[PDB]
Amino acid sequence: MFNRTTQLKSKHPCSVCTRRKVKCDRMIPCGNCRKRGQDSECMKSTKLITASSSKEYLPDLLLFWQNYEYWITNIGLYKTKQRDLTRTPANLDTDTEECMFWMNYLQKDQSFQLMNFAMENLGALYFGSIGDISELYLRVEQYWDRRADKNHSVDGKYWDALIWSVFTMCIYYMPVEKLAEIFSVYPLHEYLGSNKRLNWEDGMQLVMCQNFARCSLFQLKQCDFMAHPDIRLVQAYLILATTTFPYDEPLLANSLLTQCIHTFKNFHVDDFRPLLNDDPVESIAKVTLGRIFYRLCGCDYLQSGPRKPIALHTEVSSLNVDVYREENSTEVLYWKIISLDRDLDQYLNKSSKPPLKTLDAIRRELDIFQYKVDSLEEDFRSNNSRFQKFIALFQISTVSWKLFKMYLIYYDTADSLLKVIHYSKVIISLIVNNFHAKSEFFNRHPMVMQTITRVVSFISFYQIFVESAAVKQLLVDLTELTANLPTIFGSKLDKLVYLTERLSKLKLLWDKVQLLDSGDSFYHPVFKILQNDIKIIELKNDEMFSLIKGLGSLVPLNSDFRTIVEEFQSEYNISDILS
Amino acid sequence: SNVVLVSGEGERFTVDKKIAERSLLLKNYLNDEIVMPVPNVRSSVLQKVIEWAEHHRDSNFPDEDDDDSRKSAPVDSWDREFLKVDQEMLYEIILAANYLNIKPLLDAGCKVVAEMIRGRSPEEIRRTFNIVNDFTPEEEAAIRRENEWAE
Amino acid sequence: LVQAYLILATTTFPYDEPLLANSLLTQCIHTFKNFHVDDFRPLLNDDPVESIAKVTLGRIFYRLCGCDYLQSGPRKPIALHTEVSSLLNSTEVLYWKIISLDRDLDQYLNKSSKPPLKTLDAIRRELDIFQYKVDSLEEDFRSNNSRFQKFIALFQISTVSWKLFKMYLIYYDTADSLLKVIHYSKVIISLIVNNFHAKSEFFNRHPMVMQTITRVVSFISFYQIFVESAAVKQLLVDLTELTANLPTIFGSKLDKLVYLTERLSKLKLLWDKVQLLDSGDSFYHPVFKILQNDIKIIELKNDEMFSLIKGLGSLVPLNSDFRTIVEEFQSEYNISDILS
Amino acid sequence: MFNITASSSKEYLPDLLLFWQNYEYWITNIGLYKTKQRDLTRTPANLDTDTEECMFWMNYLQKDQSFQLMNFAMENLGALYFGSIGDISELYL
Amino acid sequence: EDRFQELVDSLKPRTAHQYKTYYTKYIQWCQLNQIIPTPEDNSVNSVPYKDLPISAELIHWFLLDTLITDDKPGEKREETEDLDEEEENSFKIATLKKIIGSLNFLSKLCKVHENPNANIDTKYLESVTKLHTH
Amino acid sequence: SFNPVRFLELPIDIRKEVYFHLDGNFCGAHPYPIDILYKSNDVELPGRSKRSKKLLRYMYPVFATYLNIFEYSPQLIEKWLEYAFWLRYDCLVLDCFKVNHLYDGTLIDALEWTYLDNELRLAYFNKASMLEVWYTFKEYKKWVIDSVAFDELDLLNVSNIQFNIDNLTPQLVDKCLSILEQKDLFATIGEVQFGQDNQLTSISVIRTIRSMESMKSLRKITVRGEKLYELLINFHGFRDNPGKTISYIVKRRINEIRLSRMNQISRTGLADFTRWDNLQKLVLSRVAYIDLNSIVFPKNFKSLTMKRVSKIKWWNIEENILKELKVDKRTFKSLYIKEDDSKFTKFFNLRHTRIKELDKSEINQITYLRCQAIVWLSFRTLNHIKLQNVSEVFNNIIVPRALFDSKRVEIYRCEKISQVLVI
Ligand SMILES: [Zn+2]
Ligand SMILES: [Zn+2]
Repeated sequence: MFNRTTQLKSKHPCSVCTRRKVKCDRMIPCGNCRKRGQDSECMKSTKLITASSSKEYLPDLLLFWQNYEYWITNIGLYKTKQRDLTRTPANLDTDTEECMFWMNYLQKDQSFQLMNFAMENLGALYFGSIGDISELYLRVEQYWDRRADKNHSVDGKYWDALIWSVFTMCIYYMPVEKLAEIFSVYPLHEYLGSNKRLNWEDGMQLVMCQNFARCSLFQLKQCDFMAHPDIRLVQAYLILATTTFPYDEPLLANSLLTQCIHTFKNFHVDDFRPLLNDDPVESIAKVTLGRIFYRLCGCDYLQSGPRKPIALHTEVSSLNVDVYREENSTEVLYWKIISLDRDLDQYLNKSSKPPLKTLDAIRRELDIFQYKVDSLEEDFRSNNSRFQKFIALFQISTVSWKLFKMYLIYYDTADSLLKVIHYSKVIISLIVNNFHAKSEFFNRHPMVMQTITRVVSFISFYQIFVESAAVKQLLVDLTELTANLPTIFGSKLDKLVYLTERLSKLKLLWDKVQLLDSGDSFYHPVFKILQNDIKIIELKNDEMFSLIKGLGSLVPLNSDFRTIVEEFQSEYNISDILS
Repeated sequence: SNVVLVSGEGERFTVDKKIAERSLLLKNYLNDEIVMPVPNVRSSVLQKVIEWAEHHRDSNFPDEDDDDSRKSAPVDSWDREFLKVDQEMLYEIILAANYLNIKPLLDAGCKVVAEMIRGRSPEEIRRTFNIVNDFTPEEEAAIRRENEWAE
Repeated sequence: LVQAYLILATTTFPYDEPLLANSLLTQCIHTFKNFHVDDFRPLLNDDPVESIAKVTLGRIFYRLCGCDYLQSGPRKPIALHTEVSSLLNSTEVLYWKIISLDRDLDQYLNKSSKPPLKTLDAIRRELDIFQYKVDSLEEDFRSNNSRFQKFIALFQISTVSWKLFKMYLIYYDTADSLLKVIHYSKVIISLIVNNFHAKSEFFNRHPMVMQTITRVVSFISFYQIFVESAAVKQLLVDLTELTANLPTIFGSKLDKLVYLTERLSKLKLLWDKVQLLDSGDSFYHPVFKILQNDIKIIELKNDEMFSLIKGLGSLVPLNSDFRTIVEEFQSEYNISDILS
Repeated sequence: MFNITASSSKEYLPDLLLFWQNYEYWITNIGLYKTKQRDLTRTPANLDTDTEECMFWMNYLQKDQSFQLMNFAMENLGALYFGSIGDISELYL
Repeated sequence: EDRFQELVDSLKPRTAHQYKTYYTKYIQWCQLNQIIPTPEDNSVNSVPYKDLPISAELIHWFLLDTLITDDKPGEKREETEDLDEEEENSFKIATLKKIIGSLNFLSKLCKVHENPNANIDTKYLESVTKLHTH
Repeated sequence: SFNPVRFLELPIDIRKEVYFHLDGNFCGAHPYPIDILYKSNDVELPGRSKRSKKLLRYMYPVFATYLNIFEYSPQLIEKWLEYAFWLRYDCLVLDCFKVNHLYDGTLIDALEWTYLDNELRLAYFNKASMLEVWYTFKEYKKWVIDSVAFDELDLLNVSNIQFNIDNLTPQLVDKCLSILEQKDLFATIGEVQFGQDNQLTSISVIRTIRSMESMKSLRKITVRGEKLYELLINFHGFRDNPGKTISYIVKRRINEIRLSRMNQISRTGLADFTRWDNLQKLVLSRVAYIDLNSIVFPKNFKSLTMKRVSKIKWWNIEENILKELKVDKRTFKSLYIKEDDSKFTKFFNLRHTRIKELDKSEINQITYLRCQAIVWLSFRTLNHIKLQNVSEVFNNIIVPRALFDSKRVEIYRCEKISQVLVI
């Protein structure tokens, strides 16, 4: 997080470093000649002494932000689950008496009102996975007819698990006012045993959503789905991935996603264009499978990390790939806007700069998908068209923010900080616009949690080192927005507020300790704390310790700034975002 | 039917909506009068950009992906008489078209600088030799010794 | 999970529940690659617990790639053995060398591109090298572990030798290749029949002796249909008696192998009693059409499109004396009786 | 398998052994061992069966029998578990 | 103006400027021999395409007086070696073919500008090319 | 005057877009582009100096080969020779090469090996085939390549230089390939061109092919003739010839093939690309007539761009669609065609063509996927199309919906082309 890296680099290496035959930190004057106090003996080519009145640590600190974003706000906040296996309980006598309450708790008319809510509002989510939901009302009828039976077939229990995943998606995206009209809270409190004054907005809707997701997984376990691979497993997981299920159970969602890759690739259908020698039922089956494929590639990229090694997305949207530009733009528009995001977020952990031709190509596809989302139908008698508009517009605003962030970090082009501020205000103005009635639940999609995490973390990081006014007002606005996010995110929202508070206290630490110049590099406790957060969470993401604990009774045996670093890490620990 | 382009100095410029959709950044901003900040562009430069969009309301420009239709496109007579301005204010018009994502103004305003880089005298290419350094003084002496025989 | 599955994969669990075993193997690939350990050589800077742990993952990774190859098919799409480069304690790496050589051989089954003679000769030189390495393994008649170890190594190298000279016989019809096939089939017999005489009959329960005897008795039946020979006939009688004498712990798969050998024996009678015809370029015979349809039916059974249509919901699937002989044989000896 | 009147030539044999290279795969590799034809509408599904089955088969095996099994594995099956678990003396604990 | 696009695109730019060099030699020869009148004195000398005299005998007489009347009384004596003189008249026949092609292109360029005095009669120049080739 | 420093202080996107529209023209001593010299009545002719007599005696025999082309109007040359001292050292020019190489050779096109002034130095030619900038490879690596490759090792490699025979004499081809052999510069070049200004090949072509196996960085091969296209890159039926062919090991290496200026590529019955089994793009630059039914199109090819053509047939998809839904052509033109231009059709204008589309009420969502499978049976996994300047398509143009969206087909110069239907 520290080198010299000043403005107005020199073209050739300086005369002193060629006199000495060493490497040249090719600045003006140098990091290697400023280290020895040879400032005036290196400037004398032209103009001279130029004014380096900027803050020189900032380029190689933004190149550090490209790694800090990946290891904190992507992996350590959402995709890290610290588990000790000696303390975690393990029995199937728990879920057979827990999930039985949640399956007997949902009544019939309550479930049909959930399905009506999905049919009227959530059409942008299931139609990629399951298709039209009027086919699924018959499956809810068959579930309530087969409810009192004793011998259930596997084919029936797959539809049961699919509609319980749909019910989970309904409970997650339902507003509290519509939820209170359907469900009573008091038998649920009599079962769970908690405080009576704990209504749905206070955090019980998330509990009921997580337990309905656990009931969908319990009915998948009653299918014995590993012995019977079927596309309804993939559909149920694509419904469950529309919630905060992949962030509540980030290691269970990776194994289910690996089973969905194994289930999908079992069909051995790589081309989804219907051929001429096909059954007309087989053609519609391959069209539905092609929609499920790109929905699965989206949900497959959104869980990428070290705890998910088996990937599915093997196609590139710019410039050995298999499966792209053969498919019609109806729901690959959700993938083509994420495959355009994968091209940007692959350079986070990667230690190389993206070429500017790639960034210009991505900017051109941004303009094309802007016109393509402006070229959509506006069904004013349908509420799911506005939610599809919000999804496909919030994704292109997110990829626009990330594109101009990487322009700001890697190359520092024309007004790219102002473009970061502009698209951050566009993200705010898309989320604040949903604070009106009839669309308050649009802000519950997990992409707004991911995007607000990235944006408020970068603005809180940039406010530490660059004192500005537009950035400060933007940070006030995102702090208000993070305070006004929906409470169904819960623990991840509290951890995001904690991370923003930690970066603000780190800003207060930055304006206290004087920066230690060292010629070619700088030194500050803020830099060391930021270096150490990545090392801590990379240590938490190292499965060698769980490996040593698994292989038997093997036990793993392993200045002035140090006091400030240790007191800040003991006061504001980075391990408080893992739980 | 009207939007407001707030400049960096704080002036409000009420522009017609169809005319101001020449800017790709504003036409995408309208998916949310409707005001929007343009933080780096002065009032005079933004006024020039708005007058340029007022003339080219009905004009037809290349498809922003063309090989020769974009490079070999000549400037308009209004575009050449329009950009007989100060040099730094010309670059600030280019910066305004780069921020507002107006590709034809970033085309016609940027072929003028290309016509000024070429078409200049070899005497003041000889004069502006190492105004930015780009060469060691040993190499500068070797270059000036290499073509000393002419003059 | 990976260790318990590698213990279960030494039984007929991957053949009793083949779609469950492929899902467990996919979870084992997910669990193993979660550790992100590529190289298994001990580094000098590591904790000496961690180096022994990486050696443990090396010897687990080689066994996992062995089972990963042994469950390769259409119902197992996610692979691990493809990430190990081919060759073209120290007795655990020998098993993976022989299994990787078998992987180099049997990749030419499904593809149509015939192997070069350079490839088969390089596999032959490596086969002689690992044959010397297996013959150099010491063994104690008291220590039954070492006897079963040498039986596994020698049976695997005899299986790879038999498959190599079978590919010599098939792809090139090299002289003195049928004698090598008969010789290594007799070597496989003399390895299996030896276990009945030495009170070590549980050596013949390993899942490699069901696969190898399946391939051998199927090829000798297929070759006795078309190319008559006395040594091949005596070898087929020995294979039939040995298949009758395989242990009952294989269960239904042994009965299905006896059924397949009986079907290929009854198909020899149909090749005898029906004269081969020709149209000037191709040779029409009912035996050929029955052998076409035996692949067509099982490729239809391994087609997950109809299960996809049943899974999507309201989409429902709707569907001379030559042909008479073919349909009567397929109504009498159906190929769908090797299924369960 | 092959590539009107009658004949007795041997053109079918090089085109038929190449057909054996496909038949060996699609019968003896896949269709005999790796193909399990299933019907999901006919297959039962509950956790009211495999719980009591596992309870019986774990309560059936006793303590003295299990160490005799482990001694059999230590004495006779050393070529199998060593790639998976290494030493089985560690597993007595 | 309809034929201008496939007249520019029919040549490489290098070939187009080589041909323009060769017919500029031709038009300079026509002005220094008073075939076409000069427009003025000490100004931009320029001839229209509409009245540029092009014929078989004019092209061949240009070819004579410039290319194959290689007298050069100050530098005639550099044709003693057979290798150098072979290279020199191979250069002569290559420039002969290229100047005939350039003046064919000029005669094709004058027809779109409505020049009635531009007819090549190309079998004559092909006979000249075959003569020097022989 | 113009200020160099103020231009190099403003950021690199604006400098890119300046050096984008500055095509390759760094000098003010440029020839007139060849459209004004022909769309003019007058013919500009030459007709004394004191300093240029020193320049045309000493500087000019160094640049005799590449600049004897401009002997018409020698005012263009005596103006050129003051640029010839100082333009290659200019900060604007070197900044143009810096921002070109920083964008992987996109801005100014195709630096070129040559052999002038006894050095084997690089050269840059503009669109009028005039040199403007000549650098030796030590000087080109020193102050433009190393000046932007500060420490990142993915930008020290310079693999985008064309070789371009027909620029220069076959003796100079031999000498250039020999000096290029004695250095380690075959990985330096990026593509090769071909000339030839009855299967006979020239001497400079054989010299180029016999050292083409040693490239190991060669892509983007291109030819310019027709009687040479039919020999060295077309399949032409022959499949086993050791000598004079283009050495199949280097057929696998190339990315794309440009076909510069011809009459037909299928002069025989089939313009077959059965070999070159690893190419992605194929650009038809000024070929007069091509038939898409006469190109055999390898297993993995993606882009077929084609500019400045005079006649196109098409992939005759209309002949195969009308057999599928089983109607007449006159009933198809007036019954099934919808001509929808909702919002994304109107994005890229195409004000002269009329973009059309099949119905939804007359096709019941089966035999729409079959009507689309006809189109994908004809294209065979290509994506990029890019029709520039064209005229007179014989069959009507048929594009799929999956490829018409996201601007993956792109008709640019629309005057005589019309009525593209999208199915
Ligand atoms: Zn230095
Ligand atoms: Zn220095």
